[PDB]
Amino acid sequence: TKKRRNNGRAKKGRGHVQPIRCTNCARCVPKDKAIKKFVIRNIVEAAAVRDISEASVFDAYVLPKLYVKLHYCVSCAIHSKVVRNRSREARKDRTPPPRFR
Amino acid sequence: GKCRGLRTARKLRSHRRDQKWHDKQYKKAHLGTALKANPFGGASHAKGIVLEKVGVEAKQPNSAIRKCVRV
Amino acid sequence: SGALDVLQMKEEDVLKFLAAGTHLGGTNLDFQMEQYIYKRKSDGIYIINLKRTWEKLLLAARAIVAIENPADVSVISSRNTGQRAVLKFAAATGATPIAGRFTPGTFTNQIQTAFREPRLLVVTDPRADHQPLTEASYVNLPTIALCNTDSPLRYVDIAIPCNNKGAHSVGLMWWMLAREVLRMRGTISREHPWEVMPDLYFYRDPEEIEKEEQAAA
Amino acid sequence: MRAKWRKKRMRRLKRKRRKMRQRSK
Amino acid sequence: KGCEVVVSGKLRGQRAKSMKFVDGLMIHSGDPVNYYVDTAVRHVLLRQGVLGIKVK
Amino acid sequence: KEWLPVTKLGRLVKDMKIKSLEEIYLFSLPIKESEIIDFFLGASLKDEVLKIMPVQKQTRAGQRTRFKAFVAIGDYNGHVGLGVKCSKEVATAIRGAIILAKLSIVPVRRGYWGNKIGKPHTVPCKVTGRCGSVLVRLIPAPRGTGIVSAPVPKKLLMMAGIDDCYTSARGCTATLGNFAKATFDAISKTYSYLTPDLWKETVFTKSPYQEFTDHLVKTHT
Amino acid sequence: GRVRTKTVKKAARVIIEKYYTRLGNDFHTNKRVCEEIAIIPSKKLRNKIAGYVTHLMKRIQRGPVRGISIKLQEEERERRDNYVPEVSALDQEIIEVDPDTKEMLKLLDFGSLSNLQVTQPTVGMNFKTPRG
Amino acid sequence: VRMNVLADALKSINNAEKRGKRQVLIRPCSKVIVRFLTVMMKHGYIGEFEIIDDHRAGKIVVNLTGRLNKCGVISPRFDVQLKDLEKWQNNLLPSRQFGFIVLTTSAGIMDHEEARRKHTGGKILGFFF
Amino acid sequence: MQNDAGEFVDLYVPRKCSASNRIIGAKDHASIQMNVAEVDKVTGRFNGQFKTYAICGAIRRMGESDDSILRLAKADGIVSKNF
RNA sequence: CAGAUACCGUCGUAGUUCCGACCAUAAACGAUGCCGACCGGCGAUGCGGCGGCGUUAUUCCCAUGACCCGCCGGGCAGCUUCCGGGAAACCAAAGUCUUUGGGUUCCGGGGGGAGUAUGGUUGCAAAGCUGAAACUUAAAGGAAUUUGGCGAAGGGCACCACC
RNA sequence: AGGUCUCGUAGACCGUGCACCAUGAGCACGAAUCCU
Repeated sequence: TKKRRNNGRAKKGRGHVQPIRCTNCARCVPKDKAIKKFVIRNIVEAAAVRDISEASVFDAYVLPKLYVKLHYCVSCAIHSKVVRNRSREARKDRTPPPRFR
Repeated sequence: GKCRGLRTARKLRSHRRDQKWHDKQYKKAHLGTALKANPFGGASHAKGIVLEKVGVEAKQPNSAIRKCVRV
Repeated sequence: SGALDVLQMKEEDVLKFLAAGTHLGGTNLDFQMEQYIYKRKSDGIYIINLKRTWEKLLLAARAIVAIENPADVSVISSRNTGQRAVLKFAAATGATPIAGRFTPGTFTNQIQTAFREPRLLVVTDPRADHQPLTEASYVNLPTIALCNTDSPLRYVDIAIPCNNKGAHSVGLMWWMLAREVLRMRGTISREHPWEVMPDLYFYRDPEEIEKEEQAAA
Repeated sequence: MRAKWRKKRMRRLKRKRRKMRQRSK
Repeated sequence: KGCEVVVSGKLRGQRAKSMKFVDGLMIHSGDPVNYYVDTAVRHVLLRQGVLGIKVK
Repeated sequence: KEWLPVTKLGRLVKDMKIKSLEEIYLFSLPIKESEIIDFFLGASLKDEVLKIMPVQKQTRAGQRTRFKAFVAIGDYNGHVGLGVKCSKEVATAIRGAIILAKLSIVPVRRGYWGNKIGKPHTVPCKVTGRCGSVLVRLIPAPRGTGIVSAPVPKKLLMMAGIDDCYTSARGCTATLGNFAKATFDAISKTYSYLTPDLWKETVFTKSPYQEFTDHLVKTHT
Repeated sequence: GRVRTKTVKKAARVIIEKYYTRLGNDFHTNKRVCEEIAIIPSKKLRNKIAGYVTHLMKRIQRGPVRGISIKLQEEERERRDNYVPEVSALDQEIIEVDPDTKEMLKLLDFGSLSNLQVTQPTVGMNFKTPRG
Repeated sequence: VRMNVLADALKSINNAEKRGKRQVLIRPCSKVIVRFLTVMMKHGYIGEFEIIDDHRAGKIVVNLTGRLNKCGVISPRFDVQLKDLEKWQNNLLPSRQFGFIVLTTSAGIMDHEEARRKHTGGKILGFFF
Repeated sequence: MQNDAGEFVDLYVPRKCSASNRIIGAKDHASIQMNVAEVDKVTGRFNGQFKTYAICGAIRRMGESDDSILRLAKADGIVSKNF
């Protein structure tokens, strides 16, 4: 039977999209189908930032950040605990999980 | 039907004839192969000489054998 | 409903409308509310026509006074805006009140202790009180609702266009509904002001209750 | 058996019977 | 206050079965099962076998 | 064995203020006490069991079987009904189906085939009822034709008082419940159809809840 | 764990509702009260009911409870729902109003009232949150 | 494209009848539509309608009443004789007490009863009951 | 409804909806019958007259019943024509 | 690893790239032919046009760009719905269907044998199109509910489990 | 002139796949209404 209103992707009037490669894997997944995650992180964690700041030449120095985009295949994303299955009536929820912390 | 014009009768007759040939009981009932492969030759009864007797077995639901002859 | 000359909206009622904030409504507009809107303005506020509100209020008052058993009108409010207002309305006109937590099964389940079988139904909001609206469908029972510019109209019969969000406007509608029903019934004279105070129907937060208790005696 | 490999084995049987037919002329 | 009747045996067939008729109130556990319910077990000798009676 | 009405309609019927269920059907009021109809229609209300169909639910310790009962109710000169009830036992399911069938009966109307002489005998027009995949059509017939149907809609039409009908069914008619509910919905549609026999402007008479409210406020709180 | 069951809670709730004046914060005093005003077959049930009565008394002393319908914790709700002020908060000597509302009242039944003053309309026509 | 204007008109009329509207806007008119609506007026199924005269093709606004069950059009125009009308009566009408068949005779567009009265037959147009 | 002799054979005549002219069924519990009170022409008090309207369940569940009651009150003269 | 001419790792030939000439095959899927008409609401989006308070390309005016509030037409789509339909999943079309007829093209009659034999035809080849019969079988399937078991996920428990 | 600006401090989102893991003999199953 048909499971979703769409087909697990974001293609409506195209028919073909360019494929991308997974990051945890090497599967050729289409670009609008793959679960994308733009993650931003600092170079240091919250424990080592004091150790970096106490051993710095420049006082009041801003620590740089690391920018990377991740492309995941479906099995790779569900096996890395990025997205999981949910209820039939809860599958139509479009909003992301809340950004409380 | 699909053709609903006032002058659409040849197309309806040809389509009905094609879909009638594209069937099962009309297909066995109108070729000569299904009656030629019939050993009775389009007959209700037939005669013949018995050669031997064979005990043919039943299917998987039930356990018995069936007494039979070859004609 | 307002066709006579004695049934006209007087001088003080327009002042109560302008002081209670009745004439202005919400941001969205329901397509059943195209005729009860004067126009739109800046910052996305629709203007409710006060004369059509008066006509619908007189129509609802006529429908209430038309039956002769005052206990057969059931009035439900489950939001905190109209808790005490429907209680004062039921004390004034003799109706039967429900104030919060309308149990699903009063009008339909016949073996319950709260099995109610009235003839006319008044509710203060069509959207938040969706439970009495669908329950009123299983019996031959009309419904009068205090409807906003964005409240959906389903299973309603007399829609009074008002601002059902502020407590002042809601208390003003319940007070004038009781006033008009008592005027049609003959208990209240039509020319002498029976006006006690309109604030007996008004809901307030409890912080204002200790504020008034501290500021008063 | 899935239909893909049964079609592949069927095509191999087509090739064998075609070779035998064309070499038995 | 309430009762249940259990009849077990070869009830209309070769394989035995049991029918239970529970309605009312019936406690099962603790000290008050001793002096609130009354339990009797009897055996019926019919032409096909033995039928038991459990009444409480 | 006594009547204690929990509704004001049942109390009003018990107090001999409502002459018949004609005005109850006219004002479209729901009937929730099944013995109001048993008071109005007494010994002239026959019934018989259509089919007892067992249903089972799979659990950890085998199957829990349950019996569902179908019964037809109605007088042979008018109203007819149908009720479905499932329980653990057969007799409990049958009596619950009898109560649920007598609780919900509908009036049928009868017409003529051509000339309007004598009493009406057949279905006045072509009505259709559908539930599931089953379609049931009721076609008027001349006098003395009889019911040309399957046995279950034939017995439903005889218990509804219709003497003549032509029928034509489509779908999986092997399921008795869907077939019976389909012909019940077909025969219940005889009053929802608008005919030119009634186009005059109706007058809305007063409801019993308005007419007898002074009696009701004294007989009950 | 020590969680009271529904029988203890219902018995303590109807004890608080029905006999309220002859109670207190002492466990032994309302223990003897619950001994005499009711019939409890055992003693552990009596002690648990008396303890929940003491806890409910300590809870009533701070405020109302939505399971209990005693006399003393209401009627100040009744006085609070029936106190009537002096100033109406609707009979104002001046009332601000919108220009289109002024034009609407112009068309309705009036030409001019000596109560209203008109405010300027907003120069910015932004009212919706940025959602996209 | 638009090939049967009368079928479209009765389809719009039936759709707005099932919806519950009181006025129906038919965009293309014809003389056949005028005669059909005149027959439906004279047998009392529709109300008082209009012809919106512009210079290309007029529009028709029909005042509706709740007396109409269905309006249908038989396509194409089958020729029917007087002995073949009863076949259409049994397989097209819901009953014999009411229901009418509009057919195009040489004496004008009329119903089946007037066609039997004037002793003539013609081509099929539609039905209403 | 009648026969050749002249008597009526239908056991009851059902109501029709005043807003859509559809027959209200026997089991249609969503249908209503609202009574509207008529007022005295001088004093402005209820005298004992009623104005009755029947709306079927389809119009009521469609959400277009309040304007139907308003139109019926306008055509009866309850709600004033200028509105 | 029992076996591993498989998963895994290191190399690696045709191929992957371009030109010139071939085949016409995909879950080529919206698994849903094309044209035309009608039947609810709402918020956005891409294009073109129209109207209107205000801000900006620094302070005045006009037009153009950029914002804001709306209307119109075409298009990819979304939310809700006792319109209506359906076996249901679901669909504003898969609706206007026993109250059955707007016009028109292709195509299917239980499951296998079988896209198989043969004949014709196209191609250098691989293969593409057309396409049976004998025989055999009482089921093969579609939607949905309950249990059950997942080297499925999320919460808790047990010294007949562990540390 | 005062010399610790004001109100509480989720301030854990360290991370990635995860060795080998096959098979199961069938006989043992019956579908229901009402009182004298």
